[PDB]
Formats: sequence, C-alpha cells, structure tokens
Amino acid sequence: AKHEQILVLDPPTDLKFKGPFTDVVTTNLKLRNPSDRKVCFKVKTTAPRRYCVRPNSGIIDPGSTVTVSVMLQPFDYDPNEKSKHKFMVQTIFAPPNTSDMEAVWKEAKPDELMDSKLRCVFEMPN
Ligand SMILES: [Cl-]
Ligand SMILES: [Cl-]
Ligand SMILES: [Cl-]
Repeated sequence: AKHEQILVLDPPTDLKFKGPFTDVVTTNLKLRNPSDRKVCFKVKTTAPRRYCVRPNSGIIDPGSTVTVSVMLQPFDYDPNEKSKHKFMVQTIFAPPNTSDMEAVWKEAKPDELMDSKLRCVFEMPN
C-alpha cells in the first residue's frame, strides 16, 4: 500500500507568489518530519525554466524542519491568467546507507515513495 505523505507541509496546499513579477519572486515551503526516522525528499515544479528550487533534495532528521526556497523568474504578468503550475514533493524513508542518493531513489520500490502536490497562485498586492 502506497503510504500517505509523512511530511507536514507549510503551506500545505497553495504556494502564493506576490507581485510585481518584474523581479525574482521567492516563496518558502517548510517541510517538517513528524516521524522518528530520517526522510529523504525531492522537490520539483512542472515548469523548471520558470522556477528554481533550493535545496531541491536532502534528508530531514526526525522532528526537524527544513525551509525550501522556490524562486520564480521575472515575467510579464496578466491578471486574467491563473497559474497552472504544480509543485511536487517526493519523499521516502531513508535507508541505513544514504551516501549514494542516486542509487537510493532508483532502488526505491513504488509503494515506498510518498508524493504531495501543491498548486501555484499568482497575486498582486491589494
Ligand atoms: Cl495551503
Ligand atoms: Cl517513525
Ligand atoms: Cl544553477
């Protein structure tokens, strides 16, 4: 059975980016690990040329939290266009050996992976 996402995300669903978008706009995403085990994570967007994410991967200690910076590139914003961009978080419980994360993610069984999706929202100041 594919488990639910073990991490607690703040914000849990909607990532908001406040304009104006003539500059780089950054929004934070906190990943909290409420379990007693290390959790490896990977964070991606559906538009890699417009977003950067730092860090895009790592391991979270039990009970700890990491802040992920999502950077939106400047663009010409039209208020009558909603953002169709999604943000994927993929997590897996860390195996004992994590010195080779490429091998860890590749050996991962399908049900060992946990996934969360966040929607993006563009907004201007009031
Ligand atoms: Cl939310
Ligand atoms: Cl646990
Ligand atoms: Cl880079």
